[PDB]
Amino acid sequence: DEMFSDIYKIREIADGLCLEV
Amino acid sequence: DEMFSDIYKIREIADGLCLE
Amino acid sequence: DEMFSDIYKIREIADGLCLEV
Amino acid sequence: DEMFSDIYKIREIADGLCLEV
Amino acid sequence: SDIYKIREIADGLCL
Amino acid sequence: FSDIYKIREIADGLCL
Amino acid sequence: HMSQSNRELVVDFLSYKLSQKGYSWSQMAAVKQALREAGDEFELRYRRAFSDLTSQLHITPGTAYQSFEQVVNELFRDGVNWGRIVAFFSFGGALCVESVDKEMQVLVSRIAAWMATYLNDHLEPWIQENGGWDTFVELYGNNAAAESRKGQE
Amino acid sequence: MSQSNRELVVDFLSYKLSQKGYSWSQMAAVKQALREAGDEFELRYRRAFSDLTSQLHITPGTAYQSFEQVVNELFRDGVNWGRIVAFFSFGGALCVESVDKEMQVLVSRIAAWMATYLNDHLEPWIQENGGWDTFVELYGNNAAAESRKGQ
Ligand code: NA
Ligand code: NA
Repeated sequence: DEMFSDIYKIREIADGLCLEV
Repeated sequence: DEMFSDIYKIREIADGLCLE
Repeated sequence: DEMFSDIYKIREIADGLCLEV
Repeated sequence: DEMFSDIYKIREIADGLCLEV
Repeated sequence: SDIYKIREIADGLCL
Repeated sequence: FSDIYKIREIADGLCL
Repeated sequence: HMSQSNRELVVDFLSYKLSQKGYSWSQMAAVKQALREAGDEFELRYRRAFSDLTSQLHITPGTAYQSFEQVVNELFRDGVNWGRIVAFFSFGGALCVESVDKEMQVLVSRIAAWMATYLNDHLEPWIQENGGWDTFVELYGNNAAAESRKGQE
Repeated sequence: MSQSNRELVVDFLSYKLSQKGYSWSQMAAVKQALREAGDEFELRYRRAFSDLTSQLHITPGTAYQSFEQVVNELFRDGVNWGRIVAFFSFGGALCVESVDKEMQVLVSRIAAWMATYLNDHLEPWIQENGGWDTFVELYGNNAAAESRKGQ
């Protein structure tokens, strides 16, 4: 299963780009 | 080190990491 | 203006990720 | 060095650089 | 030893 | 904040 | 009014910088950088033991996937480890360089798809049972493989 | 299927192809050059004086002025590539300080400020001086670091 599910969650939440830290 | 403490919700994490 | 207009064009053309070469 | 020449068009480049998802 | 060479370097890269 | 002239000096020395 | 690239360049640099200083959340940035460093180290070791990786690579459009599958299957023939996973990425990159060099640039996104598919179907389960990408970062992050190499010469 | 698997592969291949010399959009080349130039600037600064983030100090309400204050001070004499690199490193330093002081909410704001300043006040100079393409040719392949290590 997706091991970086959290970063994809915040990407849809936001309108634009998110830091990948 | 963890950038966010366990108290942070994913909503505020998005606010801090994402533009606009 | 946008100096990387080409990469943003192929990104919209495509439905998936594009290489940034 | 140039990966593509003037020959290639934007959709041909998109097909080669971008994934079908 | 094409793939052997890759496997050798790979296994040597193990930490 | 006078460290900015320090930042600027290192920045200019970085120029190629 | 605003060039999108100005946002993208800033976000990339800050992601790179924050991860470099030790901070992490999703660890996406850390994994990418660790893979970049590990790939370079693998190719450095391979090239200093044999010839360059891209030196002998034969590819045609009709047999590209077939050849890719055979090599990768022999690589993980008797198992998976972090070193072989790194080798997997390096081989794919080498395959792409040869594709472009032979004017078969269109194969680049194909090779990318095959890699992602194999990574997802055959490598991901092993990774999950071996500490996840988190373990890879802990072991290979901060150019640990390179540091190991010549803490030794 | 995990999209992260796609993202990991695409990033690696972009890095590798650009590293081996191939280019089209040069997006990967510019990003990598900035990463390298940033590291080199911070190295030189840390040897010359203290580390960059050591002396910074901000609050959410006082974050913005402390940004524009430093940045406009950096570019009053004019613009060059070295200063543009320093601009990125300072922004990074500001974010490190923010996270260290648990003001992570400032990170995306600092990022927005940088993008805005870069777009409004730096991009015109960049386009008149050869664009990012010239930056890549001058600072690509860890050039600034190689210049130093030669001595
Ligand atoms: Na936000
Ligand atoms: Na990216």
